[PDB]
Amino acid sequence: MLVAYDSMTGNVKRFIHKLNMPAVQIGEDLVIDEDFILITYTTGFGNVPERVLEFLERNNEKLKGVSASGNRNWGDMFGASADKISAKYEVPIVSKFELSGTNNDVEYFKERVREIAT
Ligand SMILES: Cc1cc2nc3c(=O)[nH]c(=O)nc-3n(C[C@H](O)[C@H](O)[C@H](O)COP(=O)(O)O)c2cc1C
Ligand SMILES: C[As](C)(=O)[O-]
Ligand SMILES: [Zn+2]
Repeated sequence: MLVAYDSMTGNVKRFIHKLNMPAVQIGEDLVIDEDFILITYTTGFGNVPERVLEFLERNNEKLKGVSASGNRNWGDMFGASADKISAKYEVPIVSKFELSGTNNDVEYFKERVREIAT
């Protein structure tokens, strides 16, 4: 299953290298041709990065799930980028993790995506 991601300061990028899954960095040109899972980070006050918003405006029909990187010091806005995307596009939240994730977060993501890919 293809993973589309974005990363400003490298934490999500670190996570997706731990996955060893097919992965593509999103861009404004990018048109994805197959089902994919998004991994986004979370911007101030529970928000979705603009580059991700722009990409999803164009690519949401192939979106099958979303995970967010965030930080629990944001309390109930932790990972709320995923809550927004999930609600808007009616796709599951695969997972939430902090920063570049733990090994357990990596494993958990892959297990959940295997389920959704069925
Ligand atoms: C200014 C700023 C605001 C943030 N806002 C939130 C937030 O509302 N919720 C959250 O869970 N994480 C928040 N984060 C944490 C980032 O989402 C987290 O560091 C993430 O791992 C960054 O991913 P990246 O390194 O791939 O850009 C914020 C970080 C910064 C610098
Ligand atoms: C987005 As890449 C080439 O570092 O896997
Ligand atoms: Zn790389």
